[PDB]
This record gives sequence, C-alpha cells and structure tokens, in this order.
Amino acid sequence: NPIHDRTSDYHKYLKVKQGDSDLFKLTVSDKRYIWYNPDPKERDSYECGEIVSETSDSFTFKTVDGQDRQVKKDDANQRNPIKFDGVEDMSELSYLNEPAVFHNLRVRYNQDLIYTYSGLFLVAVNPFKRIPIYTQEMVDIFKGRRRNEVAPHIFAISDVAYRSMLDDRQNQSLLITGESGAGKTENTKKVIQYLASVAGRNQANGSGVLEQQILQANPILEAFGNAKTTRNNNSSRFGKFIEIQFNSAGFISGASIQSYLLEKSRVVFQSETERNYHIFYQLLAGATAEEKKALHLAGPESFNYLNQSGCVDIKGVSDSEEFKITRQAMDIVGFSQEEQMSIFKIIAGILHLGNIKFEKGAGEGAVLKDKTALNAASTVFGVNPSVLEKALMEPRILAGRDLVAQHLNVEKSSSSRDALVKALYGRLFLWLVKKINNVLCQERKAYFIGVLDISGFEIFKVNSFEQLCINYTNEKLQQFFNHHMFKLEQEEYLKEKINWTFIDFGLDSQATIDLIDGRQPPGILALLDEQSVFPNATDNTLITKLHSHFSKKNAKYEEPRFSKTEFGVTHYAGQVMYEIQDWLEKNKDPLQQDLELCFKDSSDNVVTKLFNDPNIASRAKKGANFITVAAQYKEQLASLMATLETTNPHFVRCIIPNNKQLPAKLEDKVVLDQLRCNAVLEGIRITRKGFPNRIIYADFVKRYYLLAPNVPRDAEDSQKATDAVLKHLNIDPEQYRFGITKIFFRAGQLARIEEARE
Ligand SMILES: Nc1ncnc2c1ncn2[C@@H]1O[C@H](COP(=O)(O)OP(=O)(O)O)[C@@H](O)[C@H]1O
Ligand SMILES: [Mg+2]
Repeated sequence: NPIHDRTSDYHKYLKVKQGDSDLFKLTVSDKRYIWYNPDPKERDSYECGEIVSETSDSFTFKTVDGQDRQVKKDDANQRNPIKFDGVEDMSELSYLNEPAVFHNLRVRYNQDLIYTYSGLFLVAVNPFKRIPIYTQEMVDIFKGRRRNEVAPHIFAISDVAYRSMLDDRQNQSLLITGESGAGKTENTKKVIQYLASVAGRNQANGSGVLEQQILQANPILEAFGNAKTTRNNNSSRFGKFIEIQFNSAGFISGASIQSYLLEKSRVVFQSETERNYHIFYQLLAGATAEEKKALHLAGPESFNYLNQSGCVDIKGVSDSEEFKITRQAMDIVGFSQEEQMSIFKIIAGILHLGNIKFEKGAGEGAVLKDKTALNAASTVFGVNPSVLEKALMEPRILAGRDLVAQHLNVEKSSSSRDALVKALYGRLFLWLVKKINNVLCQERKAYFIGVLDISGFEIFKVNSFEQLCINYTNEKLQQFFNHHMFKLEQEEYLKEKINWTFIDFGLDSQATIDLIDGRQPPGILALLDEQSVFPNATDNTLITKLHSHFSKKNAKYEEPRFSKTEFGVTHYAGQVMYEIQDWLEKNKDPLQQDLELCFKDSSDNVVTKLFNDPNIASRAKKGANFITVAAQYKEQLASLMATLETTNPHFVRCIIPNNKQLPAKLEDKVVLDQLRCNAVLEGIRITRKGFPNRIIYADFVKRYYLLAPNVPRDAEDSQKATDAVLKHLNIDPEQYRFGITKIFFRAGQLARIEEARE
C-alpha cells in the first residue's frame, strides 16, 4: 500500500500530509479561541478572537487588534481545537458554526487538497488549476476500500457506491449539485470514468467497444448542449441523468442519459461576452471549402446569431480543432457519413434563418427585398422556398370556425421564424439523445448507478419562468436528503441497547412545494396552465391572479410592494422574485401550424423524422388537446424521484472558490455563502442536535486517557475500560451518550481534555 510509502504522491496530493510524530509533544497550547467578525456590520469575514474568562454569559475578548468587546455566551462562534483543523469528516468537529466550518476547509483547500468529507456530503472546492489526482495509479488505489479506509476523493464515492450495488443488490445514485461553474461535470465525468476500470469491461487493460461508445458520448453532449457564459466556459444549457447498467455477475451492460430543458433561446441570443452553442463555433473552422460551399458559409462573424454576442474566441481554446475531437466520438457511435452532413447541414439552416431580415412596406406588413438568405434554409432543409415564406408571412389561422391566412406585422413575423429555430434545436438535441440511447442502453437491465447532474437553485437578477422550474427540483431533491436521513436515523435508533424518544420533522419545505405545483387548491403552474389555454388574456391579468389567491393568505409568498410584473416565493434558500414576460406565451409554447404543416414534408431522414415522428413533438393527453410544458414537467419529474425512492442515494455538494474564476484565492464571501443555505451544514447540525462528534470508539481511549492516569494505552474492552477515565475526569451522564461499538463524547465539553494536557 503506497499509503505506507510516504513519498508516494497520494500523501502530498490528497492527504493533509501526516507529519512524522503522533504524540502530545506536537501542536501545543492550553488556551481557548473564538471566532469574531470585527465589524458590527458585514456578516461574512470573521477573525480570531481570544477568550479571557469563560464567564456565565459575557464571553471575554482580546481582539486580533487587542480590544475588549464582549459577546454573549451563545453567539460567539468559538474556534475548533487545532488538533483537528483540516480533518476529513467535518462531522468530527466539536464546534460547527459558520466560521469554524469555513476554517477546517480553507486550510485543506489551502494545502492543495480539494476534497473534504462532511457528514455524508462530499464537499469539494473547485481548483481552477490542473491537479494530478486522476492518473490510473489513482484508480488503482481507491479500489475496493471503505470511505474511512482511504482518502477523501470522488473515486471513493463510487467504488463505495459500487461494491455496495453488489452486496445489497439494489441500484444506486450519485448526486452532483451546486452553484454554477461550481464543477459537477468535471467530477460527474471522472466518476463515470471510475466506472470504466473497476468494473471496466475491457478484457485486457483499458477499453473494448462499449466503453468508448459510452465514453465519447460526452464530447457530443457538449458541442451542442454546452455554452460559454459569465460564470463558466463549459456552461450547461440543460441538465442530465445518466445511469450505468450492469448484470448480476458484476459487469457493465449499456447505459443511459436524460437531458432536461435546453437554453433553447440562447440559440438566438448571446448576452455580451457570452457565446452561442459551441458546435456553431466549430463547424465554421474545422472544415474545408468543400464544406462551406457544400453549405454556403462565410467566416464565423458574418452570422447575426454569432456576432451580436460581443465575442467569439476563447482564451486557450482551439475551436478549430475542438471540432475534430467531436467528429470522432460520432464515428465511434457508428455515426455514418451521411449521418453527420445531415446533423450539421441541418444545423447550418439555423445559421441562415438568422441572416434573414424581415423588411417592410405594404402599409404595415413586413416583406423581403432579399430572398438570397432564405434561399439556403429552403435550400439545405429541402423544403419550399415560396411557402417557407408564404407560411412565414401569411400563415392560415383559425379564428372561431374559419380558416383565415393572416399576415403578422413587421414584428410578429420575424418572431414566428424565431420559433422555427428552437424547434430544430430541440428536436435535433432530442434525436441525438435517442440515438446514443439506442446503441448504449440494453433491455435486460440489472442494477444501476444513476448519475444525475443538474443545477442547485442559484439566485439572479431576472428569474424568468425557466427557473421556477429548476428550484422546483432543488426543493424536491432537497426535501429528499431531508427525509432519507430520518429513515436512516431510525437504524442506529434500534441498536445501542436503548432506543431514543420518537423524533418527527416532515419538512416545512412542503408548504412551498405545493405553492408551486398544487392542484387543489391550485398553485402557480395550476392557475398558470389554466390561462395558458385562453389565447386572449395576458400576463398582466395573470400576474394579477397569482396575487388574488396568495397575497396575504399563503405564508411562502410575497407580492411585490411596488412592481406590477413581479411576485416572490421563498425557498430552501429564501425569497425569489419572478418575472411574467411570456410566461403565458411559453407554458403555451406555440408555433404557427402551417410550419409543421410544411416541414412535415422534407428530403431528409432526420429533418422529416423530427416533424413526422410523434415520439418527438407530441406530449401526453389532458386539456382538450396536447398538454403544456409545465404540465409535462411536473409529471416527468416524479417519474424520477419515484425512481430514487427505491435506490441508495449518494450526495455531492459542490462549492465554488470565487466568482472571478481564478485559482489560489478563496473569497471568504462567496464560499461561506454557498454553505449556509445548502443543506450540507444543515443535515449535520441536525444530527448534532445530540452529539455531532462521533467516533469508532477505538480512538478516544487512545486519543485521551493519560490526562487521567487511570485508563491505559492498551486496554482491550474500553466498554468496561475506557470508563475509568470518566469517574476521574468527571463527565455527567447528560454530558455524553456513548455506544456499544462507536461513541460520541458529549455534544459539548470535549476539548477540556482534548486540547491542553497529555
Ligand atoms: N476538480 C477540478 N479540477 C480541475 N478543474 C476543474 C475541477 N472542477 C471543475 N473544474 C473546471 O472548472 C470548470 C467548471 O467546472 P464544471 O465541471 O464545468 O462545472 P459545471 O458543469 O457545474 O458548470 C470546468 O471547465 C473545469 O475546467
Ligand atoms: Mg454539466
């Protein structure tokens, strides 16, 4: 075991770097320290405070500056004994207060260790620097060992999830969730990879066929789904749910993927300094004049879906060659030659529909002084150019009982084409998922290691509809970890030789989970999906009802004191104000109907299958006709949670270092404020509710029995032996609650013997 080998990098990389000695002749003082934040204002940003007299209430001070301010007995965030700093399970801690939490990891992150265990949650802060914790030799270690057995590292979360699958014979699920850019996909990508060797199908070391088939799906799910943004460069327009399929005899079979809402509108809008889908900025470089010609193409700047952005290039990124990498992960999936010209050549239309400009002069009606640019979409789509517009400008619309071709004004006209776009990108993203799925996921399935990555509720300036959705989730998945731990808090509840007094919770987050989704009495998507069908009433009247029902009667809600387009719900993180622009127009999500009418018929096997194959456009039944996008979401959701309500979960709370995207500095502002709102802290403050500090009971008796020369170094049954240092150091029965295998020395008075004397 390289762990023996001191030199073996794993010591310097993932471990605090155990020092030579293990005795009391080491880290030494005898006093007590408390965390104080010197400014009577700014909360975050604490500083070391010294204690002067542990009085009944008035805690005594000596500020780093040397002052004498005095806080109460119950608000002075005290500071953990140093024997501990940079310890793997934050649970081990005897004081869990925001500073005393941000400290134990500031330091470890500081020593180049990014991974620290906390209760269950593997917390990991994002480096931004390239670190060698991923080599095969790495794989080789965390293999077949216990969480405690070896280092805090992602590989552990899985090997564990892995053996587990085949020792209980139930499917499992890893959950990587947290702040944007915060890095889920970098680990989510390294776990699947661990799933590549420990259970790796390769007969001989490496991979065979399914492995790369499965391994180069990503380049794909990225060049089309992923965008650069303000908080990342590999930002994820959607979310995903990949499970890995094995047999009863220990090996991989096929696999899975489950995408959610794309940033479908980003296709047509790139805020300053943010780019459109990555594939767009590749197909224009990694090709030839037999490809630009093959599909009318000018340099990646002439397109008004790419320049309006304010940026194209990516510091340190061969967009040009980044394209090759993705064309091979196609070939491997058996992506055929005709199969790629079509995906792209079908993308290329979406570029052009952009260089098309709706002019206007027939009184008020848009027209086209230039047919050239359409001459391509009609061209590369292989549809009607005359109707393409003729269905564009004057579509037939049913007003009452009559079929009457209208003519949208200079504005509603272009706007309508702008719909024919997400349509290709949604349906096209969609078909790329169906396709992988087909060549990867088998039928005779057995166990699964479900990996889902999707975004924690992050709060922002405008919060359009799309988001009321992705908190709906982090409100649901948040309730889960809340509930699951309760049912597990019954177990150790059965065997300690005494079974504690029934404890209940229920999660008050339930009131809000209704506010959003409730049928009777109805909630946001309920009264929303009601007006989504009347095609006359508008936002103002809608943002007006969500105030009728709730303003002043429903606790978790806040009508805007002033704005008449806002409204505010309150989540597991707190208040959020939402917008009402097109909420109606989008749950509704329409598109003029002579378009599916005219596209349904094409020269393509992939242009046509998207408008003709209901496994693509249609939803399920209800309203009187095809259901609505928020309706779909609510049902498609529980299909998942009720798909974890049978497996063993595995959690990963991801944490970002700074919103500046730079390595080697930890904002004591950003980081500490991803902490307090997310349950990571919260699910262990709860279990502390008794004694947060719990241990294997092999250590304490070796960790402290000489300050009381009564219990030895090698006593065999401390069950009858470690006792002799309690009736001599003197810990009252309330002062702790031990166990018959493990122990948890008092919820509070523990350091009075842990940091001071032998
Ligand atoms: N543990 C890590 N080591 C090195 N780089 C990382 C690590 N975690 C994240 N990154 C980098 O941070 C960037 C953002 O992380 P990412 O995994 O893409 O998060 P997300 O998908 O949530 O936006 C990535 O482009 C990646 O380069
Ligand atoms: Mg991702």
